[PDB]
Amino acid sequence: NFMLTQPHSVSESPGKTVTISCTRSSGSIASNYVQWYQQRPGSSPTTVIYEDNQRPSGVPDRFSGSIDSSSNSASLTISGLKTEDEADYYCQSYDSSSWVFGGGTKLTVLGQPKAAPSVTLFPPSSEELQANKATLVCLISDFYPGAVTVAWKADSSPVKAGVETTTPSKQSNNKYAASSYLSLTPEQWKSHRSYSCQVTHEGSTVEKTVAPT
Amino acid sequence: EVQLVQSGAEVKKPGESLKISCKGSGYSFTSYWIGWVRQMPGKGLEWMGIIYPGDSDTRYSPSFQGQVTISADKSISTAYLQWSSLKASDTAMYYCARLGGRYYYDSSGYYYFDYWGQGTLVTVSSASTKGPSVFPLAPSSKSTSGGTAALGCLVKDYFPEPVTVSWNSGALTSGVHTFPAVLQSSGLYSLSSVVTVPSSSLGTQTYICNVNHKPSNTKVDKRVEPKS
Amino acid sequence: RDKKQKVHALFYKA
Repeated sequence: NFMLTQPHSVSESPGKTVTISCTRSSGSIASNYVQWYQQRPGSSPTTVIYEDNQRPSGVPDRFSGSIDSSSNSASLTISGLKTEDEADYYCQSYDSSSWVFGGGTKLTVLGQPKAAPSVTLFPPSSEELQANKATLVCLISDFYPGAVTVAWKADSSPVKAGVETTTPSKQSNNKYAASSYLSLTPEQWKSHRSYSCQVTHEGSTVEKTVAPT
Repeated sequence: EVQLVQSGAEVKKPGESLKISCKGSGYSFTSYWIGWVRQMPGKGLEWMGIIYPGDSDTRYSPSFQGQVTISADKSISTAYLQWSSLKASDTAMYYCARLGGRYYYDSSGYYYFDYWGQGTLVTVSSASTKGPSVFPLAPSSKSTSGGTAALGCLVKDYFPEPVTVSWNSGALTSGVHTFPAVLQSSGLYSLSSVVTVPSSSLGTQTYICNVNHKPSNTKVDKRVEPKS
Repeated sequence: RDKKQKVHALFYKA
């Protein structure tokens, strides 16, 4: 019956008072109780707010929650953002007493200056080609914060088919890396003048270029 | 010491049946609802259904109704999630949780998930256990001296995760990143390991990646050499 | 009130 919509990402530095909205598409948000869950990377989720505004015992005092009937939305507010607060957050409510979840929000605690990604792009090896395969291998490292968008070009035409991309993972220096693969047949690989891996990070692109010649 | 403890990771093929468990300890199992939540990889939480172990009263999300069975064995303080015929689409992490709070038909009452199991990873794929091949990701032999070169290994077609990669049997560690694996449509994985080194030494230094895939007892060493 | 009434109807067991 209804979708619950959250912002895909929200990002602020520590100390800030930060809010995540959760908008109900049909029916008053005030009709059913709203819960919020926190899920840290690679951990099980926990409940940080229940019944619109109730805070479980162990949850830190900085967590609160409210309803805004004029925006038909519920809100999770963190008063004094801390690094351990970095997580995905999910709102949820009830339809036919079936539980509806929000899409989730990625909350980044900006704990260090912005760093543009290093890009490295490998063409298919002659040995892989001999195996009748061709893979373009694009490696992305040393970026902060940990979100990039990857686009692939054949000459200047875009390509979406045969692209697999990993989600960023933390490195030893607390910055991020990711990778992206473009799978081609050897015929496709030699049928273009060049190929490009383009990584957009915080609005700016870093690219490498590779050519069969 | 309330504990919800879920059963181990599972690797399965399409068509197989599977029953995972969620055991509660440190409290009265029949006095609290147990919920089940699915999280597909890289995606958000979905509600599957819920069960009260006292009377096996069971409610399902419409999306999951008839796709999966939720049951409970009060004598064993265990709840279950069950499939008769898995799909590769059923690859997800599964969480159970206890609906805690105060169970009074009262202004004073309330209900929320207050304890979670650690999750059970269900991976459904047509792939059997398989060792990887290893291909070179090589730097040019022309790259400007006083500069750097990136070189690596492409570890292809292995199952299941994980694999370990190292360089020069441990003697090379600076600027080595081994990336997460990618799933391919045939249900097999591949990953890359890369290291950055100063260009000027490419013509003397030997670079070897060491790849280990325990499930298939595969250990291979691959030399990466500059091209021309 | 009504929102609490609803969760009771969903979740209550003696």
